[PDB]
Amino acid sequence: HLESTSLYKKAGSTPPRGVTVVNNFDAKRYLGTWYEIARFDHRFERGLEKVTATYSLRDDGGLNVINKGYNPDRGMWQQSEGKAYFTGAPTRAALKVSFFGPFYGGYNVIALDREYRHALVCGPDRDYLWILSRTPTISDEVKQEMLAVATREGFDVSKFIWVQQPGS
Amino acid sequence: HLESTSLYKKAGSTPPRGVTVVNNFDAKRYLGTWYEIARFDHRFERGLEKVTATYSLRDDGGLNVINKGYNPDRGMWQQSEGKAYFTGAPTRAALKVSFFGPFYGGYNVIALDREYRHALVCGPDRDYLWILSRTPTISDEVKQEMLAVATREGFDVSKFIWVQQP
Ligand SMILES: CCCCCC/C=C\CCCCCCCCCC(=O)O
Repeated sequence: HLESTSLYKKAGSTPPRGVTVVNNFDAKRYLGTWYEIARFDHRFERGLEKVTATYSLRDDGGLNVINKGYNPDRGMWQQSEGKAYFTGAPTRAALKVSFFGPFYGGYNVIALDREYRHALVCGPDRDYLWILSRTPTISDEVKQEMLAVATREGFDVSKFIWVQQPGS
Repeated sequence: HLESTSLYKKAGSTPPRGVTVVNNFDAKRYLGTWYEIARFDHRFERGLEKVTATYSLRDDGGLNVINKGYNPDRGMWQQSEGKAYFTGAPTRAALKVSFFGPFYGGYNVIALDREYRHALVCGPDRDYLWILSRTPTISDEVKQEMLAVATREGFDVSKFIWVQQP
């Protein structure tokens, strides 16, 4: 049901002790739009609701990232653009991603269903975690499964902000 | 005349296709205060006037990077403090810089005069470019030479904001 993962470490890009990263990734199936179901309180997303990330393939082998979100304190939709690159083999879902301005950090897919509908992604340490989905809501069952992996990999899931989405 | 360079390419640190990076860098001569003559504008400097960049040696072999500017909207001076490390040899003027946690960006000196009076520095893509100078103004001749290198390395110099300086 879930993609295979294995313990993976790269200095400066993965959390202490390593995390189980997807090891038979197919980047083409990760393209397009994902909704941010949940995030930890990442400084560079603070305040934002209805967040999405949209990935597209670049000529240089990286991905373009378009981040979109609504700031309820301003009543305005916002957008930013980043880049993503594999740090190693493209079958390992370990990348570096520009999360703000020119500053790149680790982006590690630590759970992924085999149909590329739902994903658990962590950053370079345990202050950075996302649940992503092809739909604006997920089932309680999918929520439990993603949370279970996060807990297994040492994250405190009570740090999640459950992001406002259509139908949420 | 300008320092010699060699092509350096690494995704996440240099722009696509690589850029020519100074290859006989002597970091001690790069220390101290530089005026930001021009920047491509981005989030973390928008609206800033009278910007200086200040580099100092760290005990750990890195550089402290301070970026200071006057923010008219706040009516205050502000500064961000960061840490930069060479990604390779210390004679290659390519570094990685962080101002917040485990998030780093590429800093690449792509033109440098041999007396360390002016420099052209790019980030990890072609949205990031700076002209730095030991003096708050530069001559037309120096300005044109920097613009020519920028264009040579694929940058669009119409994106420059010419920063308010004394
Ligand atoms: C990677 C390019 C090197 C840039 C060097 C100098 C340019 C001006 C300084 C940029 C300041 C960056 C501040 C980052 C903000 C940290 C998170 C936050 O407080 O929101």
